[PDB]
Amino acid sequence: ELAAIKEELAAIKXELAAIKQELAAIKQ
Amino acid sequence: ELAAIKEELAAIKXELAAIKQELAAIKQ
Amino acid sequence: ELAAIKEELAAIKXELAAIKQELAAIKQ
Amino acid sequence: ELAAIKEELAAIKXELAAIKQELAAIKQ
Ligand SMILES: [Cu+2]
Ligand SMILES: [Cu+2]
Repeated sequence: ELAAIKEELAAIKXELAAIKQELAAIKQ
Repeated sequence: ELAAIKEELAAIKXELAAIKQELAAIKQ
Repeated sequence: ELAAIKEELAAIKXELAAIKQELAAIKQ
Repeated sequence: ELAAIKEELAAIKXELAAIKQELAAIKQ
């Protein structure tokens, strides 16, 4: 169960990093 | 409990994926 | 630790709901 | 492990809080 939680957390970071790129590319 | 946390994280992940795609649609 | 984890989750739901409220206003 | 997960969730919460503020700035 713990490994499956860390997998979900890793994918959330990916989404967060991708959302940050969209915000950093709208701003400029 | 860990399995329930996993499901909630998976829903948060899908939440961020929809948020990311909407920002892409707004910007384009 | 388990109760504090659920506290952090509930706060994530709040931010997610506020983010979608910002997205709906930007989309419109 | 649970204490580290709480840190990860607290950091994700702070990421979403910053995203919310950036979206508010974009909306204005
Ligand atoms: Cu299981
Ligand atoms: Cu603050």
